[PDB]
This record gives sequence, structure tokens and C-alpha cells, in this order.
Amino acid sequence: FGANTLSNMGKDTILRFQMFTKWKANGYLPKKIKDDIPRSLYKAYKIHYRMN
Amino acid sequence: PVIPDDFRCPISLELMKDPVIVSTGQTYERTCIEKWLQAGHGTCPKTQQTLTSTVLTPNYVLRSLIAQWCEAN
Repeated sequence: FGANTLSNMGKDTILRFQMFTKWKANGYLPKKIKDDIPRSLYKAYKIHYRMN
Repeated sequence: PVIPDDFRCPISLELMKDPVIVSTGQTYERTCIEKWLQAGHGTCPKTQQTLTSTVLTPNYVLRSLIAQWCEAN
């Protein structure tokens, strides 16, 4: 899902939010995409889905 | 560590230290929204609604509610 795009989300919070809005729009869910992305980035998306 | 989501910034997803309000009525951490306007965007991040002002206004009553919630826990 973007080779270096994904690391730049652990770095940049703005890019990470943009991508989170895109993952939400395609209803990727908390557990469906877990174990395809890092644990830190997962715990974040779990919060982004809950409130956005 | 039971942090209410209303106190979280939509971009940082963490507790807000300096919450500010934009013309749409949405609240963000100052450093986060400042970077979003620095990157050229003229849009409310959460609502995509285009902004009518660049003024960021501190949300003092929320700063109070966060500060109260911080001293209890």
C-alpha cells in the first residue's frame, strides 16, 4: 500500500490523516486491514475509525 | 489511560494541548492545523468544507474541560 508512503505516515501526521480518510472512505475497517500494517499505525487507525 | 475522544485532535489523534477552532466550527491542535494551512490547503480537514477565514481562535472552554480532566486523572 505505497512502499515508502506507509513509512511516511509514521513520520508525517498530515499525510497519515489523508490516507486514513481514504482507507475509511473504502470502509477497510479495524480488523480487516490489521496484520497488513504496523502495530503503531493500526492502533492509530482504530482511533481514526472510531471518531472520524 | 481512558482518554475521551472529544478531547483528541482529528489529525494527531492525541490529547489537545492548544485546541483552536476554524471558521467551520471544528477544533484541532494548533500545530496540526497550522501545518495543514502551510501545505497550501484551504479546507477544513474533517469536513472538506472550504474555509472562509484563516483565523484560528483558541477554544478556551475546551482548554478548561481538558485541564479539569487532566487533574482528576
